[PDB]
Amino acid sequence: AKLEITLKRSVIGRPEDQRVTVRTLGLKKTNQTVVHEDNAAIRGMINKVSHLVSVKEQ
RNA sequence: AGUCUUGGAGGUAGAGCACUGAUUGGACUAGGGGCCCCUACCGGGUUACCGAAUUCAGUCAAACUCCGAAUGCCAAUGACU
Repeated sequence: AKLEITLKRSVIGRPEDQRVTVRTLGLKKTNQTVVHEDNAAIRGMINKVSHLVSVKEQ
């Protein structure tokens, strides 16, 4: 069940852990988009950084 | 490296008096210097003090603990980089 994750806010001014999580998710520029397969690990990652991310289930 | 699951040391935020104090509301007031009388007599009790207790709280503890989080630390398995 692929789902799309979009970076909606810049990372400038954020603590290091949130930046590392966002970078590990694959996002590198604002307004980027990427697809991943839905499981508990991805949901936890989204939960950590959710104010900088918009999730949509295609 | 980040995330998920499982395991593990810890005595703080809170709360509480089981322990130590703080103490006071005050008790508990012995028993004495002393007070009524002294003591011309020791003291009967206050003791107007000490302070042995003890009294039931109330709280109180940056150097009190029967109790105790959230997060952070230390290792193990899938994803993800």
